[PDB]
Amino acid sequence: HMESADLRALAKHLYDSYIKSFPLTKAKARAILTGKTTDKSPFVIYDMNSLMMGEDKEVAIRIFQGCQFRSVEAVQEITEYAKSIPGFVNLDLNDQVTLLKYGVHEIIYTMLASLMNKDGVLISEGQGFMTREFLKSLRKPFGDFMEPKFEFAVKFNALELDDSDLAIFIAVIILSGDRPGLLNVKPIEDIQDNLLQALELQLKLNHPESSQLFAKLLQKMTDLRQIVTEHVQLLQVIKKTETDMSLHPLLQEIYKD
Amino acid sequence: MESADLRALAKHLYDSYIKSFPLTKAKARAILTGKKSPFVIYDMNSLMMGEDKIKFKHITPLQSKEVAIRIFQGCQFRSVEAVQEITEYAKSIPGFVNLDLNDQVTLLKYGVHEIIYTMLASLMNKDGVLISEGQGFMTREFLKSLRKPFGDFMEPKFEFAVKFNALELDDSDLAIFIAVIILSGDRPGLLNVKPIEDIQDNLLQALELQLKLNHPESSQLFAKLLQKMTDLRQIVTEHVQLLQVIKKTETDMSLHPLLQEIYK
Ligand SMILES: O=C(O)c1ccc(-c2nn(C(=O)c3ccccc3Cl)c3ccc(Cl)cc23)c(OCc2ccccc2)c1
Ligand SMILES: O=C(O)c1ccc(-c2nn(C(=O)c3ccccc3Cl)c3ccc(Cl)cc23)c(OCc2ccccc2)c1
Repeated sequence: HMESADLRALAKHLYDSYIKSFPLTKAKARAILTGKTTDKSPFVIYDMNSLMMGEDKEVAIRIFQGCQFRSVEAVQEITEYAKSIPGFVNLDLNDQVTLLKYGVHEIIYTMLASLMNKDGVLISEGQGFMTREFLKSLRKPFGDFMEPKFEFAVKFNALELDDSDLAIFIAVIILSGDRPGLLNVKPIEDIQDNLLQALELQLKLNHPESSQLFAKLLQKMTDLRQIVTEHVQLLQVIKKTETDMSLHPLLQEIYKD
Repeated sequence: MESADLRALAKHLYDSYIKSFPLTKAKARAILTGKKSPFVIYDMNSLMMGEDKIKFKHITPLQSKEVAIRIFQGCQFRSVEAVQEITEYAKSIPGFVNLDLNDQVTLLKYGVHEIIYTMLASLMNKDGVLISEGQGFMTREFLKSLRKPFGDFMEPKFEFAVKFNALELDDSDLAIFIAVIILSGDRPGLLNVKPIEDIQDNLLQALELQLKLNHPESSQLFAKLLQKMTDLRQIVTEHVQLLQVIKKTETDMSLHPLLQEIYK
Protein backbone atom coordinates (compact mmCIF):
# COMPACT_ATOMS: atom_id res chain seq x y z
CA HIS A 1 0.00 0.00 0.00
CA MET A 2 0.95 3.64 -0.67
CA GLU A 3 -0.18 7.04 0.58
CA SER A 4 -1.99 9.46 -1.69
CA ALA A 5 0.75 12.08 -2.05
CA ASP A 6 3.18 9.25 -2.80
CA LEU A 7 0.94 8.04 -5.64
CA ARG A 8 0.84 11.54 -7.13
CA ALA A 9 4.63 11.78 -6.87
CA LEU A 10 4.96 8.42 -8.67
CA ALA A 11 2.68 9.58 -11.53
CA LYS A 12 4.71 12.77 -12.07
CA HIS A 13 7.97 10.84 -11.99
CA LEU A 14 6.68 8.50 -14.68
CA TYR A 15 5.17 11.25 -16.85
CA ASP A 16 8.47 13.17 -16.68
CA SER A 17 10.41 10.06 -17.74
CA TYR A 18 7.96 9.27 -20.52
CA ILE A 19 8.46 12.78 -21.96
CA LYS A 20 12.20 12.26 -21.84
CA SER A 21 12.12 8.79 -23.44
CA PHE A 22 9.53 9.08 -26.24
CA PRO A 23 10.07 11.92 -28.76
CA LEU A 24 6.70 11.68 -30.56
CA THR A 25 4.10 12.22 -27.83
CA LYS A 26 0.33 11.64 -28.10
CA ALA A 27 -0.26 15.37 -27.51
CA LYS A 28 2.09 16.19 -30.40
CA ALA A 29 0.63 13.45 -32.60
CA ARG A 30 -2.92 14.75 -32.05
CA ALA A 31 -1.90 18.33 -32.82
CA ILE A 32 -0.51 17.11 -36.14
CA LEU A 33 -3.56 14.96 -36.90
CA THR A 34 -6.12 17.61 -36.03
CA GLY A 35 -4.47 20.22 -38.20
CA LYS A 36 -5.53 23.87 -38.04
CA THR A 37 -1.75 24.35 -38.06
CA THR A 38 0.26 25.31 -41.13
CA ASP A 39 3.66 24.45 -39.63
CA LYS A 40 3.06 20.79 -38.60
CA SER A 41 1.16 19.44 -41.66
CA PRO A 42 2.20 15.93 -42.79
CA PHE A 43 2.69 14.80 -46.37
CA VAL A 44 0.05 12.13 -47.08
CA ILE A 45 0.90 8.76 -48.70
CA TYR A 46 -2.21 7.11 -50.15
CA ASP A 47 -0.95 5.26 -53.28
CA MET A 48 2.21 4.26 -55.14
CA ASN A 49 2.88 7.64 -56.76
CA SER A 50 2.52 9.63 -53.54
CA LEU A 51 4.74 7.01 -51.90
CA MET A 52 7.40 7.67 -54.55
CA MET A 53 7.04 11.44 -54.14
CA GLY A 54 6.96 11.12 -50.35
CA GLU A 55 10.48 9.71 -50.25
CA ASP A 56 11.73 13.15 -51.26
CA LYS A 57 12.71 -3.45 -53.98
CA GLU A 58 8.98 -4.30 -53.83
CA VAL A 59 6.70 -1.76 -52.14
CA ALA A 60 5.00 -4.05 -49.59
CA ILE A 61 8.44 -5.20 -48.44
CA ARG A 62 9.86 -1.67 -48.22
CA ILE A 63 6.92 -0.58 -46.07
CA PHE A 64 7.25 -3.72 -43.95
CA GLN A 65 10.96 -3.09 -43.52
CA GLY A 66 10.16 0.50 -42.59
CA CYS A 67 7.83 -0.79 -39.84
CA GLN A 68 10.44 -3.17 -38.42
CA PHE A 69 13.08 -0.41 -38.36
CA ARG A 70 10.74 1.86 -36.41
CA SER A 71 9.80 -1.00 -34.04
CA VAL A 72 13.47 -1.59 -33.20
CA GLU A 73 13.69 2.11 -32.48
CA ALA A 74 10.64 1.78 -30.23
CA VAL A 75 12.18 -1.18 -28.34
CA GLN A 76 15.13 1.09 -27.56
CA GLU A 77 12.91 3.94 -26.33
CA ILE A 78 10.76 1.57 -24.28
CA THR A 79 13.87 -0.09 -22.80
CA GLU A 80 15.15 3.33 -21.74
CA TYR A 81 11.76 4.17 -20.20
CA ALA A 82 11.65 0.91 -18.20
CA LYS A 83 14.95 1.69 -16.45
CA SER A 84 13.25 4.77 -15.00
CA ILE A 85 10.44 2.76 -13.38
CA PRO A 86 11.27 2.73 -9.63
CA GLY A 87 12.38 -0.75 -8.74
CA PHE A 88 12.84 -2.12 -12.24
CA VAL A 89 16.64 -1.94 -12.38
CA ASN A 90 16.90 -3.51 -8.89
CA LEU A 91 15.22 -6.75 -10.04
CA ASP A 92 17.07 -9.90 -11.03
CA LEU A 93 18.72 -9.30 -14.39
CA ASN A 94 17.12 -12.31 -16.09
CA ASP A 95 13.71 -11.03 -14.98
CA GLN A 96 14.48 -7.59 -16.47
CA VAL A 97 15.13 -9.28 -19.81
CA THR A 98 11.98 -11.39 -19.41
CA LEU A 99 9.64 -8.49 -18.61
CA LEU A 100 11.01 -6.57 -21.60
CA LYS A 101 10.84 -9.60 -23.92
CA TYR A 102 7.10 -10.03 -23.37
CA GLY A 103 6.17 -6.42 -22.69
CA VAL A 104 7.71 -4.37 -25.49
CA HIS A 105 5.25 -5.57 -28.15
CA GLU A 106 2.18 -4.82 -26.03
CA ILE A 107 3.59 -1.32 -25.44
CA ILE A 108 4.35 -0.77 -29.14
CA TYR A 109 0.73 -1.43 -30.16
CA THR A 110 -0.48 0.71 -27.25
CA MET A 111 1.64 3.67 -28.25
CA LEU A 112 1.07 3.09 -31.97
CA ALA A 113 -2.57 3.91 -31.25
CA SER A 114 -1.42 7.44 -30.36
CA LEU A 115 -0.25 7.87 -33.97
CA MET A 116 -3.49 6.62 -35.51
CA ASN A 117 -6.97 7.80 -36.33
CA LYS A 118 -9.53 5.86 -38.34
CA ASP A 119 -7.96 7.00 -41.64
CA GLY A 120 -4.23 6.31 -41.17
CA VAL A 121 -1.03 6.46 -39.11
CA LEU A 122 1.70 9.07 -38.62
CA ILE A 123 5.21 8.07 -39.74
CA SER A 124 8.73 9.52 -39.71
CA GLU A 125 8.33 11.45 -36.44
CA GLY A 126 5.03 12.94 -37.64
CA GLN A 127 6.30 14.26 -40.97
CA GLY A 128 4.34 11.69 -42.98
CA PHE A 129 0.90 10.10 -42.81
CA MET A 130 0.11 6.77 -44.50
CA THR A 131 -3.57 5.99 -45.13
CA ARG A 132 -5.30 2.89 -43.73
CA GLU A 133 -6.59 2.31 -47.29
CA PHE A 134 -3.14 1.98 -48.84
CA LEU A 135 -1.81 -0.29 -46.09
CA LYS A 136 -4.93 -2.47 -46.15
CA SER A 137 -4.54 -2.83 -49.93
CA LEU A 138 -0.97 -4.18 -49.85
CA ARG A 139 -0.48 -7.55 -51.53
CA LYS A 140 -0.18 -11.11 -50.11
CA PRO A 141 -0.14 -11.28 -46.29
CA PHE A 142 1.03 -7.68 -45.85
CA GLY A 143 -2.33 -5.98 -46.39
CA ASP A 144 -4.03 -8.05 -43.69
CA PHE A 145 -0.96 -7.46 -41.50
CA MET A 146 -1.66 -3.71 -41.16
CA GLU A 147 -5.43 -3.52 -40.56
CA PRO A 148 -5.83 -5.24 -37.12
CA LYS A 149 -3.64 -2.51 -35.60
CA PHE A 150 -6.11 0.13 -36.87
CA GLU A 151 -9.01 -1.84 -35.42
CA PHE A 152 -7.43 -1.87 -31.96
CA ALA A 153 -6.37 1.79 -32.10
CA VAL A 154 -9.89 3.01 -32.96
CA LYS A 155 -11.30 1.25 -29.89
CA PHE A 156 -8.35 2.11 -27.60
CA ASN A 157 -8.35 5.76 -28.68
CA ALA A 158 -12.02 5.99 -27.68
CA LEU A 159 -10.86 5.95 -24.03
CA GLU A 160 -9.38 9.45 -24.59
CA LEU A 161 -6.24 8.75 -22.55
CA ASP A 162 -3.50 11.38 -22.57
CA ASP A 163 0.27 10.93 -22.13
CA SER A 164 0.23 11.29 -18.35
CA ASP A 165 -2.25 8.40 -18.28
CA LEU A 166 -0.31 6.31 -20.80
CA ALA A 167 2.93 6.74 -18.84
CA ILE A 168 1.58 4.81 -15.85
CA PHE A 169 -0.31 2.27 -17.99
CA ILE A 170 2.86 1.39 -19.91
CA ALA A 171 4.65 0.87 -16.59
CA VAL A 172 1.90 -1.51 -15.42
CA ILE A 173 2.28 -3.60 -18.59
CA ILE A 174 6.06 -4.02 -18.19
CA LEU A 175 5.83 -4.99 -14.50
CA SER A 176 3.68 -8.07 -15.17
CA GLY A 177 4.31 -10.89 -12.75
CA ASP A 178 2.68 -13.54 -14.97
CA ARG A 179 5.24 -13.48 -17.77
CA PRO A 180 6.65 -16.95 -18.54
CA GLY A 181 9.92 -17.88 -16.86
CA LEU A 182 10.06 -15.16 -14.20
CA LEU A 183 12.23 -16.16 -11.24
CA ASN A 184 11.05 -13.78 -8.49
CA VAL A 185 7.39 -12.97 -9.05
CA LYS A 186 6.93 -11.36 -5.61
CA PRO A 187 9.04 -8.18 -6.12
CA ILE A 188 7.50 -7.67 -9.57
CA GLU A 189 3.92 -7.77 -8.20
CA ASP A 190 4.80 -5.43 -5.32
CA ILE A 191 5.90 -2.84 -7.86
CA GLN A 192 2.88 -3.45 -10.09
CA ASP A 193 0.62 -2.92 -7.07
CA ASN A 194 2.25 0.46 -6.57
CA LEU A 195 1.83 1.27 -10.28
CA LEU A 196 -1.77 0.00 -10.31
CA GLN A 197 -2.65 2.19 -7.32
CA ALA A 198 -0.99 5.12 -9.06
CA LEU A 199 -2.93 4.43 -12.26
CA GLU A 200 -6.23 4.22 -10.36
CA LEU A 201 -5.75 7.54 -8.58
CA GLN A 202 -4.45 9.16 -11.79
CA LEU A 203 -7.51 8.16 -13.82
CA LYS A 204 -9.88 9.27 -11.05
CA LEU A 205 -8.48 12.82 -10.94
CA ASN A 206 -7.86 13.23 -14.70
CA HIS A 207 -11.15 11.68 -15.92
CA PRO A 208 -13.58 12.03 -12.99
CA GLU A 209 -16.63 11.93 -15.29
CA SER A 210 -15.34 8.72 -16.95
CA SER A 211 -16.79 6.01 -14.71
CA GLN A 212 -14.81 2.76 -14.31
CA LEU A 213 -12.18 3.89 -16.83
CA PHE A 214 -9.65 2.06 -14.67
CA ALA A 215 -11.42 -1.26 -15.18
CA LYS A 216 -12.07 -0.50 -18.86
CA LEU A 217 -8.39 0.29 -19.41
CA LEU A 218 -7.29 -2.99 -17.78
CA GLN A 219 -9.72 -4.91 -20.00
CA LYS A 220 -7.86 -3.48 -23.00
CA MET A 221 -4.81 -5.45 -21.89
CA THR A 222 -6.75 -8.42 -23.20
CA ASP A 223 -7.01 -6.86 -26.65
CA LEU A 224 -3.24 -6.23 -26.53
CA ARG A 225 -2.38 -9.86 -25.77
CA GLN A 226 -4.54 -11.00 -28.70
CA ILE A 227 -2.92 -8.76 -31.31
CA VAL A 228 0.58 -9.58 -30.12
CA THR A 229 -0.34 -13.24 -30.63
CA GLU A 230 -1.84 -12.54 -34.06
CA HIS A 231 1.33 -10.63 -35.00
CA VAL A 232 3.71 -13.50 -34.15
CA GLN A 233 1.75 -15.97 -36.29
CA LEU A 234 1.84 -13.59 -39.25
CA LEU A 235 5.61 -13.14 -38.93
CA GLN A 236 6.08 -16.92 -39.00
CA VAL A 237 4.10 -17.03 -42.26
CA ILE A 238 6.27 -14.28 -43.76
CA LYS A 239 9.41 -16.09 -42.55
CA LYS A 240 8.35 -19.23 -44.42
CA THR A 241 7.23 -17.25 -47.50
CA GLU A 242 9.77 -14.43 -47.95
CA THR A 243 13.11 -16.09 -47.26
CA ASP A 244 15.04 -13.24 -48.84
CA MET A 245 13.90 -10.99 -45.98
CA SER A 246 15.76 -10.33 -42.73
CA LEU A 247 14.71 -9.31 -39.21
CA HIS A 248 16.74 -7.18 -36.85
CA PRO A 249 18.64 -9.28 -34.25
CA LEU A 250 16.89 -7.44 -31.43
CA LEU A 251 13.53 -8.44 -32.90
CA GLN A 252 14.85 -11.93 -33.68
CA GLU A 253 15.67 -12.56 -30.03
CA ILE A 254 12.36 -11.15 -28.79
CA TYR A 255 10.26 -13.68 -30.72
CA LYS A 256 12.23 -16.80 -29.68
CA ASP A 257 9.78 -18.89 -27.62
CA MET B 1 -24.86 4.32 -7.77
CA GLU B 2 -24.71 4.43 -3.93
CA SER B 3 -22.82 1.99 -1.73
CA ALA B 4 -25.99 0.42 -0.32
CA ASP B 5 -27.21 -0.21 -3.89
CA LEU B 6 -23.98 -2.01 -4.77
CA ARG B 7 -24.30 -4.32 -1.77
CA ALA B 8 -27.91 -5.05 -2.69
CA LEU B 9 -26.79 -5.96 -6.19
CA ALA B 10 -24.00 -8.17 -4.82
CA LYS B 11 -26.34 -9.96 -2.43
CA HIS B 12 -28.87 -10.36 -5.23
CA LEU B 13 -26.31 -12.04 -7.46
CA TYR B 14 -24.95 -14.28 -4.69
CA ASP B 15 -28.43 -15.59 -3.79
CA SER B 16 -29.11 -16.37 -7.45
CA TYR B 17 -25.69 -17.96 -7.99
CA ILE B 18 -26.40 -20.34 -5.06
CA LYS B 19 -29.70 -21.36 -6.68
CA SER B 20 -28.37 -21.79 -10.20
CA PHE B 21 -25.23 -23.85 -9.67
CA PRO B 22 -25.40 -27.22 -7.90
CA LEU B 23 -21.90 -27.42 -6.35
CA THR B 24 -20.74 -24.16 -4.80
CA LYS B 25 -17.08 -23.30 -4.33
CA ALA B 26 -17.62 -23.33 -0.55
CA LYS B 27 -18.90 -26.91 -0.74
CA ALA B 28 -16.25 -28.03 -3.26
CA ARG B 29 -13.42 -26.81 -0.99
CA ALA B 30 -14.90 -28.76 1.92
CA ILE B 31 -14.70 -31.94 -0.18
CA LEU B 32 -11.25 -31.23 -1.61
CA THR B 33 -9.65 -30.46 1.77
CA GLY B 34 -11.37 -33.33 3.57
CA LYS B 35 -13.55 -31.44 6.02
CA LYS B 36 -19.13 -38.38 2.57
CA SER B 37 -15.78 -39.18 0.97
CA PRO B 38 -15.89 -38.94 -2.85
CA PHE B 39 -15.12 -41.93 -5.03
CA VAL B 40 -11.62 -41.46 -6.45
CA ILE B 41 -10.79 -42.24 -10.08
CA TYR B 42 -7.00 -42.58 -10.39
CA ASP B 43 -6.63 -45.27 -13.10
CA MET B 44 -8.48 -47.53 -15.56
CA ASN B 45 -9.73 -50.08 -13.00
CA SER B 46 -11.12 -47.49 -10.59
CA LEU B 47 -12.90 -45.84 -13.53
CA MET B 48 -14.56 -49.16 -14.34
CA MET B 49 -15.67 -49.60 -10.73
CA GLY B 50 -17.00 -46.08 -10.26
CA GLU B 51 -19.11 -46.21 -13.41
CA ASP B 52 -20.46 -49.57 -12.23
CA LYS B 53 -20.90 -48.47 -8.60
CA ILE B 54 -21.60 -44.72 -8.70
CA LYS B 55 -22.59 -44.71 -12.41
CA PHE B 56 -21.51 -41.22 -13.47
CA LYS B 57 -23.89 -39.92 -16.15
CA HIS B 58 -21.39 -38.33 -18.54
CA ILE B 59 -18.94 -41.30 -18.51
CA THR B 60 -21.28 -44.23 -19.19
CA PRO B 61 -20.44 -46.12 -22.41
CA LEU B 62 -23.54 -45.09 -24.48
CA GLN B 63 -20.41 -45.39 -29.13
CA SER B 64 -16.64 -45.46 -28.59
CA LYS B 65 -15.07 -48.05 -26.31
CA GLU B 66 -11.73 -46.29 -25.86
CA VAL B 67 -11.29 -44.71 -22.44
CA ALA B 68 -9.49 -41.50 -23.39
CA ILE B 69 -12.26 -40.70 -25.88
CA ARG B 70 -15.05 -41.39 -23.37
CA ILE B 71 -13.44 -39.07 -20.81
CA PHE B 72 -13.00 -36.36 -23.44
CA GLN B 73 -16.64 -36.67 -24.52
CA GLY B 74 -17.74 -36.70 -20.87
CA CYS B 75 -16.15 -33.27 -20.30
CA GLN B 76 -18.06 -31.87 -23.27
CA PHE B 77 -21.32 -33.38 -22.03
CA ARG B 78 -20.87 -31.70 -18.65
CA SER B 79 -19.91 -28.42 -20.31
CA VAL B 80 -23.15 -28.40 -22.30
CA GLU B 81 -25.01 -29.14 -19.07
CA ALA B 82 -23.27 -26.14 -17.46
CA VAL B 83 -24.38 -23.83 -20.28
CA GLN B 84 -27.99 -24.21 -19.13
CA GLU B 85 -27.03 -23.36 -15.54
CA ILE B 86 -25.22 -20.20 -16.66
CA THR B 87 -28.13 -19.25 -18.94
CA GLU B 88 -30.54 -19.43 -16.02
CA TYR B 89 -28.16 -17.44 -13.82
CA ALA B 90 -27.82 -14.76 -16.50
CA LYS B 91 -31.60 -14.27 -16.42
CA SER B 92 -31.17 -13.02 -12.83
CA ILE B 93 -28.70 -10.23 -13.69
CA PRO B 94 -30.68 -6.93 -13.38
CA GLY B 95 -31.18 -5.58 -16.88
CA PHE B 96 -30.20 -8.71 -18.78
CA VAL B 97 -33.65 -9.91 -19.87
CA ASN B 98 -34.47 -6.38 -21.04
CA LEU B 99 -31.71 -6.54 -23.63
CA ASP B 100 -32.45 -7.24 -27.28
CA LEU B 101 -33.11 -10.97 -27.57
CA ASN B 102 -30.40 -11.45 -30.20
CA ASP B 103 -28.00 -9.62 -27.89
CA GLN B 104 -28.87 -11.97 -25.00
CA VAL B 105 -28.09 -14.95 -27.25
CA THR B 106 -24.84 -13.32 -28.44
CA LEU B 107 -23.61 -12.56 -24.91
CA LEU B 108 -24.26 -16.15 -23.81
CA LYS B 109 -22.79 -17.70 -26.95
CA TYR B 110 -19.42 -15.97 -26.63
CA GLY B 111 -19.31 -15.84 -22.82
CA VAL B 112 -20.05 -19.40 -21.70
CA HIS B 113 -16.56 -20.67 -22.56
CA GLU B 114 -14.91 -18.11 -20.27
CA ILE B 115 -17.42 -18.76 -17.47
CA ILE B 116 -17.03 -22.54 -17.62
CA TYR B 117 -13.24 -22.29 -17.29
CA THR B 118 -13.73 -19.88 -14.38
CA MET B 119 -16.17 -22.03 -12.45
CA LEU B 120 -14.33 -25.27 -13.22
CA ALA B 121 -11.51 -23.80 -11.11
CA SER B 122 -13.83 -23.91 -8.12
CA LEU B 123 -13.90 -27.72 -8.58
CA MET B 124 -10.14 -28.16 -8.99
CA ASN B 125 -6.99 -28.30 -6.98
CA LYS B 126 -3.46 -29.16 -8.10
CA ASP B 127 -4.26 -32.89 -7.72
CA GLY B 128 -7.61 -33.37 -9.47
CA VAL B 129 -11.21 -32.37 -10.21
CA LEU B 130 -14.58 -33.05 -8.64
CA ILE B 131 -17.22 -34.62 -10.88
CA SER B 132 -20.92 -35.50 -10.55
CA GLU B 133 -21.89 -32.78 -8.09
CA GLY B 134 -18.96 -33.60 -5.86
CA GLN B 135 -19.49 -37.37 -5.65
CA GLY B 136 -16.40 -38.29 -7.68
CA PHE B 137 -12.83 -37.00 -7.85
CA MET B 138 -10.72 -37.64 -10.94
CA THR B 139 -7.00 -37.22 -10.41
CA ARG B 140 -4.92 -34.82 -12.45
CA GLU B 141 -2.32 -37.50 -13.15
CA PHE B 142 -4.90 -39.88 -14.58
CA LEU B 143 -6.31 -37.14 -16.83
CA LYS B 144 -2.85 -35.87 -17.86
CA SER B 145 -1.81 -39.44 -18.69
CA LEU B 146 -4.48 -40.05 -21.35
CA ARG B 147 -3.00 -40.97 -24.70
CA LYS B 148 -2.26 -38.95 -27.88
CA PRO B 149 -3.88 -35.44 -27.78
CA PHE B 150 -6.35 -36.17 -24.97
CA GLY B 151 -3.89 -36.01 -22.07
CA ASP B 152 -2.57 -32.65 -23.28
CA PHE B 153 -6.13 -31.40 -23.69
CA MET B 154 -6.81 -31.80 -19.97
CA GLU B 155 -3.65 -30.41 -18.34
CA PRO B 156 -3.99 -26.72 -19.45
CA LYS B 157 -7.26 -26.56 -17.46
CA PHE B 158 -5.48 -27.49 -14.23
CA GLU B 159 -2.66 -25.05 -14.97
CA PHE B 160 -5.14 -22.20 -15.31
CA ALA B 161 -7.16 -23.37 -12.29
CA VAL B 162 -4.11 -23.46 -10.02
CA LYS B 163 -3.19 -19.90 -10.95
CA PHE B 164 -6.78 -18.65 -10.68
CA ASN B 165 -7.41 -20.26 -7.29
CA ALA B 166 -4.41 -18.38 -5.82
CA LEU B 167 -6.67 -15.33 -5.73
CA GLU B 168 -8.77 -17.21 -3.12
CA LEU B 169 -12.08 -15.76 -4.34
CA ASP B 170 -15.27 -16.96 -2.69
CA ASP B 171 -18.73 -17.55 -4.15
CA SER B 172 -19.92 -14.04 -3.29
CA ASP B 173 -16.92 -12.67 -5.24
CA LEU B 174 -17.45 -15.08 -8.15
CA ALA B 175 -21.17 -14.33 -8.53
CA ILE B 176 -20.36 -10.73 -9.50
CA PHE B 177 -17.29 -11.68 -11.57
CA ILE B 178 -19.35 -14.15 -13.66
CA ALA B 179 -21.92 -11.41 -14.26
CA VAL B 180 -19.17 -9.04 -15.50
CA ILE B 181 -17.98 -11.66 -18.00
CA ILE B 182 -21.49 -12.13 -19.39
CA LEU B 183 -22.05 -8.40 -19.91
CA SER B 184 -19.08 -7.93 -22.24
CA GLY B 185 -19.83 -5.21 -24.77
CA ASP B 186 -17.08 -6.31 -27.14
CA ARG B 187 -18.72 -9.55 -28.28
CA PRO B 188 -19.00 -9.76 -32.10
CA GLY B 189 -22.36 -8.93 -33.65
CA LEU B 190 -23.90 -7.05 -30.72
CA LEU B 191 -26.70 -4.78 -31.92
CA ASN B 192 -27.01 -2.39 -28.91
CA VAL B 193 -23.75 -2.14 -26.97
CA LYS B 194 -24.73 0.78 -24.75
CA PRO B 195 -27.13 -0.92 -22.25
CA ILE B 196 -24.70 -3.85 -22.00
CA GLU B 197 -21.79 -1.63 -20.99
CA ASP B 198 -24.08 0.33 -18.67
CA ILE B 199 -24.92 -2.90 -16.83
CA GLN B 200 -21.28 -4.01 -16.77
CA ASP B 201 -20.34 -0.62 -15.31
CA ASN B 202 -22.76 -1.28 -12.44
CA LEU B 203 -21.38 -4.79 -11.97
CA LEU B 204 -17.79 -3.58 -11.98
CA GLN B 205 -18.67 -1.05 -9.28
CA ALA B 206 -20.31 -3.82 -7.27
CA LEU B 207 -17.36 -6.17 -7.80
CA GLU B 208 -14.83 -3.53 -6.71
CA LEU B 209 -16.69 -2.75 -3.49
CA GLN B 210 -17.25 -6.46 -2.75
CA LEU B 211 -13.53 -7.18 -3.05
CA LYS B 212 -12.61 -4.21 -0.85
CA LEU B 213 -14.93 -5.38 1.98
CA ASN B 214 -14.34 -9.10 1.50
CA HIS B 215 -10.55 -8.87 1.03
CA PRO B 216 -9.38 -5.56 2.58
CA GLU B 217 -5.84 -6.92 3.06
CA SER B 218 -5.60 -8.03 -0.60
CA SER B 219 -4.27 -4.92 -2.30
CA GLN B 220 -5.48 -4.35 -5.88
CA LEU B 221 -7.30 -7.68 -6.05
CA PHE B 222 -9.83 -5.98 -8.34
CA ALA B 223 -7.14 -5.15 -10.90
CA LYS B 224 -5.60 -8.61 -10.53
CA LEU B 225 -8.96 -10.28 -11.11
CA LEU B 226 -9.46 -8.11 -14.21
CA GLN B 227 -6.05 -9.22 -15.44
CA LYS B 228 -7.29 -12.84 -15.33
CA MET B 229 -9.76 -12.01 -18.08
CA THR B 230 -6.67 -12.01 -20.31
CA ASP B 231 -5.80 -15.56 -19.26
CA LEU B 232 -9.41 -16.60 -19.93
CA ARG B 233 -9.54 -15.17 -23.44
CA GLN B 234 -6.17 -16.77 -24.17
CA ILE B 235 -7.05 -20.28 -23.02
CA VAL B 236 -10.48 -20.16 -24.69
CA THR B 237 -8.75 -19.27 -27.99
CA GLU B 238 -6.34 -22.20 -27.43
CA HIS B 239 -9.25 -24.53 -26.63
CA VAL B 240 -10.69 -23.97 -30.12
CA GLN B 241 -7.34 -24.75 -31.76
CA LEU B 242 -7.08 -28.03 -29.84
CA LEU B 243 -10.60 -29.16 -30.76
CA GLN B 244 -9.92 -28.55 -34.47
CA VAL B 245 -6.81 -30.76 -34.33
CA ILE B 246 -8.73 -33.53 -32.58
CA LYS B 247 -11.55 -33.21 -35.14
CA LYS B 248 -9.27 -33.72 -38.15
CA THR B 249 -7.28 -36.59 -36.54
CA GLU B 250 -9.74 -38.69 -34.51
CA THR B 251 -12.38 -40.67 -36.42
CA ASP B 252 -13.25 -43.00 -33.50
CA MET B 253 -15.40 -40.12 -32.23
CA SER B 254 -18.77 -40.61 -33.90
CA LEU B 255 -21.74 -40.52 -31.53
CA HIS B 256 -25.39 -41.01 -32.33
CA PRO B 257 -26.30 -38.09 -34.66
CA LEU B 258 -28.89 -36.65 -32.26
CA LEU B 259 -26.22 -36.75 -29.56
CA GLN B 260 -23.85 -34.99 -31.94
CA GLU B 261 -26.51 -32.30 -32.46
CA ILE B 262 -27.04 -31.75 -28.72
CA TYR B 263 -23.34 -31.69 -27.76
CA LYS B 264 -22.11 -29.80 -30.83
O1 LIG C 1 6.41 5.17 -34.45
C1 LIG C 1 6.16 4.16 -33.76
O2 LIG C 1 6.17 4.14 -32.50
C2 LIG C 1 5.77 2.91 -34.50
C3 LIG C 1 5.68 1.69 -33.85
C4 LIG C 1 5.31 0.56 -34.55
C5 LIG C 1 5.04 0.63 -35.92
C6 LIG C 1 4.59 -0.57 -36.65
N1 LIG C 1 5.22 -1.72 -36.49
N2 LIG C 1 4.57 -2.66 -37.26
C7 LIG C 1 5.05 -3.98 -37.31
O3 LIG C 1 4.83 -4.66 -38.29
C8 LIG C 1 5.84 -4.47 -36.15
C9 LIG C 1 5.43 -4.18 -34.85
C10 LIG C 1 6.17 -4.62 -33.77
C11 LIG C 1 7.32 -5.34 -33.96
C12 LIG C 1 7.76 -5.63 -35.23
C13 LIG C 1 7.02 -5.20 -36.31
CL1 LIG C 1 7.61 -5.59 -37.90
C14 LIG C 1 3.47 -2.10 -37.90
C15 LIG C 1 2.51 -2.62 -38.77
C16 LIG C 1 1.53 -1.76 -39.23
C17 LIG C 1 1.54 -0.42 -38.86
CL2 LIG C 1 0.29 0.63 -39.48
C18 LIG C 1 2.48 0.11 -38.01
C19 LIG C 1 3.48 -0.75 -37.52
C20 LIG C 1 5.09 1.88 -36.56
O4 LIG C 1 4.84 1.94 -37.90
C21 LIG C 1 5.08 3.18 -38.58
C22 LIG C 1 5.23 2.94 -40.05
C23 LIG C 1 4.13 2.60 -40.82
C24 LIG C 1 4.27 2.38 -42.19
C25 LIG C 1 5.50 2.52 -42.79
C26 LIG C 1 6.60 2.87 -42.03
C27 LIG C 1 6.46 3.08 -40.66
C28 LIG C 1 5.47 3.00 -35.86
O1 LIG D 1 -18.97 -29.36 -13.21
C1 LIG D 1 -18.56 -28.37 -13.83
O2 LIG D 1 -18.85 -27.20 -13.52
C2 LIG D 1 -17.60 -28.63 -14.96
C3 LIG D 1 -17.30 -27.64 -15.89
C4 LIG D 1 -16.42 -27.90 -16.92
C5 LIG D 1 -15.81 -29.16 -17.04
C6 LIG D 1 -14.83 -29.38 -18.11
N1 LIG D 1 -15.06 -28.87 -19.31
N2 LIG D 1 -13.96 -29.17 -20.10
C7 LIG D 1 -13.88 -28.77 -21.43
O3 LIG D 1 -13.26 -29.43 -22.23
C8 LIG D 1 -14.55 -27.49 -21.80
C9 LIG D 1 -15.43 -27.41 -22.86
C10 LIG D 1 -16.03 -26.21 -23.20
C11 LIG D 1 -15.73 -25.07 -22.49
C12 LIG D 1 -14.83 -25.11 -21.44
C13 LIG D 1 -14.25 -26.32 -21.11
CL1 LIG D 1 -13.11 -26.34 -19.77
C14 LIG D 1 -13.01 -29.88 -19.37
C15 LIG D 1 -11.75 -30.37 -19.72
C16 LIG D 1 -11.02 -31.00 -18.73
C17 LIG D 1 -11.54 -31.13 -17.45
CL2 LIG D 1 -10.56 -31.95 -16.26
C18 LIG D 1 -12.79 -30.67 -17.09
C19 LIG D 1 -13.53 -30.00 -18.08
C20 LIG D 1 -16.10 -30.14 -16.08
O4 LIG D 1 -15.50 -31.36 -16.18
C21 LIG D 1 -15.95 -32.43 -15.32
C22 LIG D 1 -15.44 -33.71 -15.91
C23 LIG D 1 -14.11 -34.06 -15.79
C24 LIG D 1 -13.64 -35.25 -16.33
C25 LIG D 1 -14.50 -36.09 -17.00
C26 LIG D 1 -15.83 -35.75 -17.13
C27 LIG D 1 -16.30 -34.56 -16.59
C28 LIG D 1 -17.00 -29.88 -15.06
